[PDB]
Amino acid sequence: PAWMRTLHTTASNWLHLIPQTLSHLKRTVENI
Amino acid sequence: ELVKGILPRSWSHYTVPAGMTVIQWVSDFSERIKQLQNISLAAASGGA
Repeated sequence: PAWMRTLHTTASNWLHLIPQTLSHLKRTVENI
Repeated sequence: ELVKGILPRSWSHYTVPAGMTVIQWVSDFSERIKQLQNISLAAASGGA
């Protein structure tokens, strides 16, 4: 239906705006 | 929830103003992740 197509575009645009990967901080003996 | 415009309750893991739409939250969430990415980049290269 129509709601599937408009939500597919909205979700696809959101996935592009939202960043993909966020790297974790590396733990070090003085870092902790 | 997405088609009706209300933010899903499984995504609200931090305080937000009452009655924020999902579009505003997505834009706000993207900015927060960008700040976290900058913090992670600085921490990785530069130490604590």
